[PDB]
Formats: sequence, C-alpha cells, structure tokens
Amino acid sequence: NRRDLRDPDRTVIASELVEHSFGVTLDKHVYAALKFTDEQRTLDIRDYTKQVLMPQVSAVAYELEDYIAELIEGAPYEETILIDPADTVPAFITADQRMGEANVPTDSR
Amino acid sequence: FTGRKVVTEVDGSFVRAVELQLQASSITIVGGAFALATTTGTKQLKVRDDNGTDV
Amino acid sequence: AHIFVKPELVAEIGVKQLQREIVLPGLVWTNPLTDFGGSKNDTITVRVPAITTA
Amino acid sequence: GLISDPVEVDPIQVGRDEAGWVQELRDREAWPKQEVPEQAKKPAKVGN
Repeated sequence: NRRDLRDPDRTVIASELVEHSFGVTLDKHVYAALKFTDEQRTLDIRDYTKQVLMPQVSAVAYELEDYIAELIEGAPYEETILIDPADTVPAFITADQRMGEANVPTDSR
Repeated sequence: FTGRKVVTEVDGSFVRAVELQLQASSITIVGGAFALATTTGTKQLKVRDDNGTDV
Repeated sequence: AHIFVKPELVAEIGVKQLQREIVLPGLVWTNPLTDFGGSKNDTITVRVPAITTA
Repeated sequence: GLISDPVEVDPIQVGRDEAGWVQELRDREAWPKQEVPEQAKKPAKVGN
C-alpha cells in the first residue's frame, strides 16, 4: 500500500496472505484383456509374444495417448482463438500474447 | 491406474494453455448428387468444410 | 465395504502464482536529488539556466 | 497537547502544499482519459 507523506492519518492497511491449493486425483483404470481357448493356445498361437503380448501393449499405449488427448482437448478454455486459413499467423501471435499477458513463462511451451 | 488434471489459476481461470481452431466458411457434401442403388438402399454421407476437414 | 483412514497429503510441485517481470524501475532517472530533508518544505529547487536574445 | 493526542498537521506538509510542486497525475484507470490537472501544466517559476 501507499500513503501520503506527513499525512496526519497514521493508519496502515494490513496486507493479507492467502495460500491456495488444488487436488490431483487417481481416477481411471486402463486395461487390455484377452482370452484364448485351449485349442487356440495349443494349435492357433505359434509364438505368444509377437502374436499376443505386443499387440496388447500397443493397445494400452494407444489408449493412454487417447487419455492424454482427451485431457488436453477437454480442458476449460474460456475462449478459442480462430485461425483464419487465409491469414493464420495472427492467430498464433494472439495465442502467444494471451499467454504473455497471463505471465506464463516463455520456456517449456 | 491413471489420473489426469488440468492446472487452473487460484481464481478458477485457465491461462496456462490456449486452444485454437480453424475457421470454416462453408461446407459441402462429398460426392454431390447421387442415386440410390435400390429403393431401400442406404448411403453414408460425408461432409467436408472449406478446409477439407471432415465435419 | 473396507474403510481406510488416511492422511491428506499436501505437496509443492512448483506451481506458483504467475506474476509479471519488473522492468520499469531501471529505465527511469532515479535519485538525482537526495537532500530532501535539510531543504525547506521537503522540496529541492532545480535551477534551469538562462537563455537570452540578440 | 498530549502525547496520546492524534497526530496534528505538519507545518512542513502545509508549506509543501502551498508551494504546489507535489506531482499530480491523471487517473490511470479512468475512462475516457481525464484532462490534465492544473499543477501538471503550471509554468516554471521566473525565479525562486
């Protein structure tokens, strides 16, 4: 705060300190499940790894990437910057400006 | 087990990320005028914007 | 079903409130005058020299 | 007066306001922009 020098009002406005918080939660369970009859395991499956396990791990990896994309895309954006396909650069300059006026650091963007 | 969070500001605003989207000026139905093979036939219509995005 | 009594953990992971950089104090002519006490009315008089005409 | 009495008016402050060299400025957050204050445009004194 500020006050006039030599003002006969000798009252100081006390500042206040407020600490904030937000919670991060573990909430989803991503899985890939398979079932094979004994006939399929005995006869149809030749090598288990590249015929069963690797597709399963790839499936989980892609589902995780989908999870991340839904996180990014469903985020609460107050307004969306519209890119004019004839003049696209001003939109990205606008985006940079929006994150600059919000005092967002310029690294790790 | 997975968890995700969007980090917002202390007053509730979200300023750490920015979303941009292409503008669409018009849409068209891909394929133009068409005729059904049978009376009870079905066709899946595809619509594309002026940028060619499937909308 | 099963009920478990657990804490509420608090962490700091480096999310700070965003604040601006300070640049204006360095660009302004600061403290060419100091002896403000010891001058009446807390005022220093700056003299602008004379310009004449022919 | 008394020590417990409220702070009285400083003669230095009175003389400082009489001289009229304390900078007054336009309200930054006012719209439309305010007119320039009277002191902000007072000429330099012919002497001292």
